[PDB]
Amino acid sequence: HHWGYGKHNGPEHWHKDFPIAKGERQSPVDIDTHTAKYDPSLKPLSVSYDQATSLRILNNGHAFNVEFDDSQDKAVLKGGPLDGTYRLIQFHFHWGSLDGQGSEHTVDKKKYAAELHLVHWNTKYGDFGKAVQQPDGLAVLGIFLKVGSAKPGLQKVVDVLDSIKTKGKSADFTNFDPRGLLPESLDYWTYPGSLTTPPLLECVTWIVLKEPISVSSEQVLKFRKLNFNGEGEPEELMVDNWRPAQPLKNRQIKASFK
Ligand SMILES: C[C@@]12CCC[C@H]1[C@@H]1CCc3cc(OS(N)(=O)=O)ccc3[C@H]1CC2
Ligand SMILES: [Zn+2]
Repeated sequence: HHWGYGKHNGPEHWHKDFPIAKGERQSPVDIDTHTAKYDPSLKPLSVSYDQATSLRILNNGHAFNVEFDDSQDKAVLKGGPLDGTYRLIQFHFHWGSLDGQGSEHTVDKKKYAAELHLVHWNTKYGDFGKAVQQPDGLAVLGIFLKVGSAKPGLQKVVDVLDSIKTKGKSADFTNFDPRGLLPESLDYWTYPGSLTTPPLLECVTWIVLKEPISVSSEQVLKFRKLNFNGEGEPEELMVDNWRPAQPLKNRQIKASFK
């Protein structure tokens, strides 16, 4: 009886195995745009993905992860609210059963169709596993998806999903350029939080871009054909793999822009 997104093992149950679920810096949160304060001391984000080397795509039973070779200092996030350099390890999405829901963060309670997370680890901790044990170990860049025009840079991801339908399937996925998933603007909100799935570790500086990307209805429909289950198990569509907004508690959301 492992965690997931259903009635019996979903977000409202997670605290039993992972008590930090009710902790002081849980994610996601609602971003109240009027209360978020402009912080003129924040720097522009530096997203340097020119040398990013993707390796593989994996259905892990909750989402699909596009994994990167992080053995060298290549694809890095720095600047913004961050001290030091954070290395890209994977990206993944959260999405809905319908276009009206799917994002984890919300903006004045608005839910987007999906949300992309580019996960990076602080190089001062040497590797990913050690970084998640630290309060500044990860930086996750969050990008909202709305349904409209297709995102051409997403289609290579969409087309490989047929080959990783079920939990535990992976496929080679080289030479994928994550710069094709970014909006024009790097205006962002930032706050201290957590992983949004178990083990819910409070190790993340969240950087959430204001500008959504547009993807087509057909692109997101293909996300919804994936399966939570393994091959030869009852088919459970991989939809609504988002955690709802959590209490903000004693935190401030800062804006990079006026
Ligand atoms: C803690 C860990 C090692 C043991 C288990 C591992 C978890 C699994 C769940 C998870 C979900 C995420 O999604 S998100 N949405 O927070 O970016 C991002 C990262 C991890 C990793 C990080 C590394
Ligand atoms: Zn995520």
